[PDB]
Amino acid sequence: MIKAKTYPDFKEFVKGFIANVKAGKRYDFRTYQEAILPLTYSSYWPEADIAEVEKFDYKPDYKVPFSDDLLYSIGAQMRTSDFFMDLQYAIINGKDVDTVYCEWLARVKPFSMLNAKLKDAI
Amino acid sequence: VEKKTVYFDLDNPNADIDASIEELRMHMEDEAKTGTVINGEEIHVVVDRVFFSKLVKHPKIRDAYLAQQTPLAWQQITGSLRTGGTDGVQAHMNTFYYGGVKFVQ
Amino acid sequence: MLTNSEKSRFFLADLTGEVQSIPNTYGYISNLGLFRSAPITQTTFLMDLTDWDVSLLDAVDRDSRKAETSAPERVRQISFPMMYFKEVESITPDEIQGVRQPGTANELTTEAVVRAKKLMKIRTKFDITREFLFMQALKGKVVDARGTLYADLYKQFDVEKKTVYFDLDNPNADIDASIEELRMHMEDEAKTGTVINGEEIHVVVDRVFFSKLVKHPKIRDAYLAQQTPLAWQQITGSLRTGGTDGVQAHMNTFYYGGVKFVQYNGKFKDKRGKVHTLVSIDSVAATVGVGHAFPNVSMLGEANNIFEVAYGPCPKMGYANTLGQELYVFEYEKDRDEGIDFEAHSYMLPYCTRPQLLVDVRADAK
Amino acid sequence: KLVKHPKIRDAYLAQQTPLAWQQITGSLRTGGTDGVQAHMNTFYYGGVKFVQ
Amino acid sequence: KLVKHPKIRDAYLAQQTPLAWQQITGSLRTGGTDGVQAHMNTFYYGGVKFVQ
Amino acid sequence: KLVKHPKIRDAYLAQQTPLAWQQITGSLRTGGTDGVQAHMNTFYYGGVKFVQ
Amino acid sequence: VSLLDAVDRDSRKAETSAPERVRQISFPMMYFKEVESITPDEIQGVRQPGTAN
Repeated sequence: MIKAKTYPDFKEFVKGFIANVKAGKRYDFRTYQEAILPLTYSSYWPEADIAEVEKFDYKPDYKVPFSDDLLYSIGAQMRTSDFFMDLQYAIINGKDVDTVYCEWLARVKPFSMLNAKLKDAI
Repeated sequence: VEKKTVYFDLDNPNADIDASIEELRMHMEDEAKTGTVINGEEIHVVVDRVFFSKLVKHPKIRDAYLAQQTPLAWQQITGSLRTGGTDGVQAHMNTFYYGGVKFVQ
Repeated sequence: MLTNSEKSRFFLADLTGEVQSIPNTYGYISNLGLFRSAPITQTTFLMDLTDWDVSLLDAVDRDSRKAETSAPERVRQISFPMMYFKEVESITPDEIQGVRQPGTANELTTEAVVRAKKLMKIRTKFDITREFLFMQALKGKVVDARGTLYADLYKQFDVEKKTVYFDLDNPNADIDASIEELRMHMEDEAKTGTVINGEEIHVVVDRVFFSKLVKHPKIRDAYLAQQTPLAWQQITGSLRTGGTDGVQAHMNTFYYGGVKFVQYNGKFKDKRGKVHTLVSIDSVAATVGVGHAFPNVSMLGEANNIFEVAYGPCPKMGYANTLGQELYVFEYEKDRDEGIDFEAHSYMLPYCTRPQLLVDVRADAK
Repeated sequence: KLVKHPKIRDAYLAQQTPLAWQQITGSLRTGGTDGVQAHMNTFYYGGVKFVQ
Repeated sequence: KLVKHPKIRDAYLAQQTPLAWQQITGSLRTGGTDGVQAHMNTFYYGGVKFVQ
Repeated sequence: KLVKHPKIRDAYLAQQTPLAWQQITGSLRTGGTDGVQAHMNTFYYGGVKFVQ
Repeated sequence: VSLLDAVDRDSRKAETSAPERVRQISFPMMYFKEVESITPDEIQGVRQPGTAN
């Protein structure tokens, strides 16, 4: 369980999320996204506690990742919860993350232009 | 003299467009050597179709305008960008505003 | 108009004129009008300083009938030297004997054109020097470009200097704390005896400091989350909305916390070849952001002006005790019609009466 | 398919305008008469007008 | 320390009124003179006003 | 606990009506009087009125 | 141009500035031409495209 306000920055929050996901843990909060995401990418993350999930019966219909070295085509817009679902699904499939492009992004919810750079694990 | 090329790197989401625009303005204002006050924002910018498409899609540019509740922001995203002057064929030309610079395709 | 061809004297080609390159001049501070003109008739001047202080009062027993007393005030006096500048130039017939004018085909140079050009160059040089001296005075120490020390205000008046660190590199650093520190310093260290508003100050910074301040996540998100014209203009508009320096028509400006930040790019070259950036701080790597802060004229009014410039008289005859002028220009004729020689003189010293109000700003942290 | 696309939906979702409110939460039946239907579906985007 | 707290920063950032804009990005020096400075820092939250 | 729950807080924070601003950053002591204090805390949500 | 250095009042020193520089260049030009002609046989009994007779 990710406790509330455990990180001061989204940059560290994503690192914690990836590290947890690589340990076999699974998360899913599409149904109550509004109550988890703080206002901006510089506030304290997460706004509220996030609990693990037992199963991960999820599979995007559209192709994921967009390419070998990029999760989404540059400039793609997606629902914020869907980004975390898709990155988790990609990681489950042996991919590894280099960096998350969030430097200049302004708005966090309900839609965001987040993206990730992928590589091959060992 | 040596020609100058300005790289925007529109395929990198972390790229800083403002830095490139400021570099362009500084070049214009400093390399004139005309001995008079020069305004660096009075410059034409003609770009290709691919350049226009790449510029419009950049996360920084798109998000900054999508966060604004102003008539200009709505027109440039959910509206039509063909507000420029008449071409030899087209009745209007694509125009995009950002950082005070007007881009024409 | 026609001239000889490139590779033949018997064929002609057309000349279309000339294009000139003129060096940049900035003169930003000189136009603010901060420094008043205070001509004098002597080579030195004096000032008087008066100080007194009060402290709390201690209770005494009623029957003892003892009391307390206050110490007297302290009076002190000081003095100042002044800086002298001079340069020479001459015109001789060999400069106009058969010398073609650059922009024409067969028109010869004349004395008038050379006269005008040389006088304009002299005036440009003096303006550049005046701007450099004003900036040096604002820094708190008046030193010639050669490096000689003429005035040290922090020692002339027994007081220290303050530096404010912003720590813009740290994502979590707060800027309002540093801004408040600056405001309190300016409000408390004046000791003018009257109500003071520290919100009235200039803050001039360099390129790196401005970029770091503008691109900090905390400022950017805060201005991005607001729906107001100021937020729209700064985030996605053009920040070049300030006044005009000597080169560009608008200076980068930024608003935050009620403070106005300005970017100044002024720089000059010494005749030794080195470059003297105006906004830099001594002995600090140029990679670090740096700025200077000083009060406005309205922060105290003309009744208590803080910045002044003094002008002395010329050493030549007929100006023994005159009031003094910004610039003198003289001309004399050489022997037996050999040519002309010019001279330009200046004698001035800019200073500050309350140097403790000058604060330096840095982007690093310590 | 066109209406559901993330980009089309997102562009109008954050816009405060009567058109945005109507197209996202309101009814898209604002066209003419085809002879069988009182009103016809329509949509505005990029200056183009799509009709069903 | 009071102004840095997330619960205040984010709440006022979410709010969009002249007070909210002034307190987050404007100048908080709105109080009367204290005999030395023309104004005193003031902050409003809940029903209480804080003075430095 | 009620005034702090993430869902209630976010729902009221996303609004822009004067009521939303008052309940999140203003003082909730707008209720009637009891024997010890002039105003009691009050909160509005879902059409129901809570008083402490 | 360049900055000045301080000179003491009672010694009467001075300073001087360097002269300027000049240079020259040249340019060639481009020429264009085309030809056409009209002959009676081009008009003899040719129906106008948009009409019948």
